[PDB]
Amino acid sequence: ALSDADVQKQIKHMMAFIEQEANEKAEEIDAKAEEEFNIEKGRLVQTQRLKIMEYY
Amino acid sequence: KFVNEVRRCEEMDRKLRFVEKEIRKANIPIMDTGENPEVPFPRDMIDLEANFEKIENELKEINTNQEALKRNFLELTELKFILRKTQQFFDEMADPDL
Amino acid sequence: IIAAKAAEVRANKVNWQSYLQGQMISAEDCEFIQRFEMKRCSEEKQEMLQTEGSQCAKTFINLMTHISKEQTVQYILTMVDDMLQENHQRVSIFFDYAKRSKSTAWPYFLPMLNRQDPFTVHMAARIIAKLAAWGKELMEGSDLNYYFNWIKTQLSSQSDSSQYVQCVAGCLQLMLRVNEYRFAWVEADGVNCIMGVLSNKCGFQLQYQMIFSIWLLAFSPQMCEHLRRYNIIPVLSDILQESVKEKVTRIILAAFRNFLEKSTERETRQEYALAMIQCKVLKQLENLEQQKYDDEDISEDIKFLLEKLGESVQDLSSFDEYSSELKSGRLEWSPVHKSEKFWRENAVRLNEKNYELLKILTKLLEVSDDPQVLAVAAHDVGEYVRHYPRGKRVFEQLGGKQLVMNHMHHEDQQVRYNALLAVQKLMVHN
Amino acid sequence: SGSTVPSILNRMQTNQTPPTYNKTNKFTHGFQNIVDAYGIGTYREINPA
Ligand SMILES: CCCCCCCCCCCCCCCCCC(=O)OC[C@H](COP(=O)([O-])OCC[N+](C)(C)C)OC(=O)CCCCCCCCCCCCCCCCC
Ligand SMILES: CCCCCCCCCCCCCCCCCCCC(=O)O[C@H](COC(=O)CCCCCCCCCCCCCC)COP(=O)(O)OCCN
Repeated sequence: ALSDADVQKQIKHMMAFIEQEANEKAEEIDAKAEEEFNIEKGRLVQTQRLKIMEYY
Repeated sequence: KFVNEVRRCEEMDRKLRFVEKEIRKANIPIMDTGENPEVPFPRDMIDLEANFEKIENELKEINTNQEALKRNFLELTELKFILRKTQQFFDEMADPDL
Repeated sequence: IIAAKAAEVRANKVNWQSYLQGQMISAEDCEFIQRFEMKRCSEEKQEMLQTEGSQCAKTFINLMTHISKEQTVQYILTMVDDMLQENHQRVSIFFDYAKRSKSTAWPYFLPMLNRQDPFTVHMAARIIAKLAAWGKELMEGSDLNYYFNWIKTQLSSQSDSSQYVQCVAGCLQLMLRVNEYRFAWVEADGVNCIMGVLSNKCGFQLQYQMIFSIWLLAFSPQMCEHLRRYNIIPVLSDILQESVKEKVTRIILAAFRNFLEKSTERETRQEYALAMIQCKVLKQLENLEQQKYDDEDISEDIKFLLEKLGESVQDLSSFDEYSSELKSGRLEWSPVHKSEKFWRENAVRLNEKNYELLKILTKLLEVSDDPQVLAVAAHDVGEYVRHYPRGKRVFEQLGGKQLVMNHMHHEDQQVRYNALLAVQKLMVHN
Repeated sequence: SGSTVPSILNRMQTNQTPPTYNKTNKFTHGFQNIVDAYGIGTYREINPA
């Protein structure tokens, strides 16, 4: 049926799909941010570890 | 938005026109099956472009090489005839070797 | 189907007083469950969780284990998932409950994964994965191995099966987001399982989840170096060419960027670049760049991949590569064999070592019986002749003309085409 | 295409002028072109074909 109910259901499916796309983009960017944070933290902690090890 | 795609499609059509024109120039005929396959929605355009680029570049290189080699063959056959007739002329009495 | 199952479970509320009447559940657990169900507001739920952090998890575990009915298990799993989604930090309550119990929260649900309800099993797996990701407990040991094996079994199960696989893939991505779980999965046979899942040609969602998992695993340089045995790049490029989903394309491009940037050694980077070039990812990347997208991430990834591929192509086109390939008999249509700039600007070098390169080429053209090797040698000879006319006399003296003419009528059409091209190039000019 | 989401069609009451479509046949194509030469008939008016 091509009634208003069917049109609303199709529009709702489209809304759900766009929400899924946004959610997946957010998940990907969040993982990228977490890895970037981890690598930057490791770099800085290694740089300070150099000085600490040298002194001790 | 899709003007890039349409431009590339037009270029492909030009390639096909050129190959078809060479086909007509040659005696070879053009088949007719009747099938009407649909354009491949996925990026089969890359494969089609590679195929047509080969079928055009190979034909152009073939034509250029054929022209150049025909010219060379004709020049060399003229040289051969000249040599043969000069040998014929130098045949009154060739007592000296050189 | 996961969302529909969750909605149905939430809508279908089953009274927890039956367990209390039957003595299959603790009275305190039933009271806590009833209070939590009555308190749906955020403030009330947070206060109840703070008051009975251990009580909530204890009651949930007791009810789920004792009650064989799937309705109560589904309701409890849906409530836990809703709490986690509303506040992912709520996992601290479960962690504190496990600490009070003096046992890892994994065992309390590890047998639960074998429960009859696939929806219940998936919900429990998602809860465990979220708890591991958000907490300070790096799951390991026999329990972690069994959980990974259960995830692998779910993956091998592959649509309701497709939706279950997607849920398992989400849990796998959540787990792999951590550094230690990455090495755990790498040590396990998960890479081969994911490659097989991709080869199975699953649905769009499954493909996206697998690509995301590969991209996450590629973050750690050790995993990237180790995974080279599976040779993912070919299947990944095939999937990228076949499919058109923007999410899939972005995930694949990001995976390529991670592989080309996080490689431990320049040797591994060159190997990956050569694999991509042989798979012909350069043309696909160029087409994608010609195409226009919205997110700057896709454009940046495409630009970086193109730059790396071009640099690797130039490195391969370095004349030393051609010399080494000729020495080792590596005539396999490498990028140098067709690099226009390489032949144009290095044809003179072919005369080096008293025409040693030309002698090697002639010997290969004479002795080699491999059609690919013969075709490569013929194409190289033709390129040398075309790029340096002065070498025509050298080739004629070496006799390469006779060998090329003989190979022109060779059995293999692949060799014959290259031989014809080389002969035409040689005979182009007197 | 393999896309999970289905494409959706929708009607909508309009003001723009609809075109003239005559469901031409092989036998009626000549006569329909003949009568169309002097101007395509308006939307849903007596067709002289
Ligand atoms: C042995 C001889 C026996 C006698 C045979 C000949 C009898 C003499 C009278 C014949 C007149 C032919 C013209 C009418 C046929 C065309 C009408 C039709 O159906 O087509 C629609 C035509 C042509 O078809 P069309 O290409 O428009 O088809 C439609 C295609 N789409 C939808 C894609 C656009 O359409 C029109 O333009 C309509 C106006 C037609 C008006 C006719 C003008 C006169 C034409 C003179 C023809 C040449 C003179 C004769 C020369 C003979 C020597 C070779
Ligand atoms: C010599 C003295 C008499 C002169 C006066 C009478 C002249 C009558 C002229 C009409 C007769 C010819 C009709 C065309 C014949 C060819 C058929 C073409 C294809 C066809 O079947 O056409 C259909 C239309 O109906 C038709 O084809 C119509 C067929 C039935 C028409 C009945 C009316 C005939 C005239 C009155 C009765 C006879 C009086 C004289 C005794 C639809 O096309 P399709 O489905 O095949 O298309 C296929 C792709 N779309």
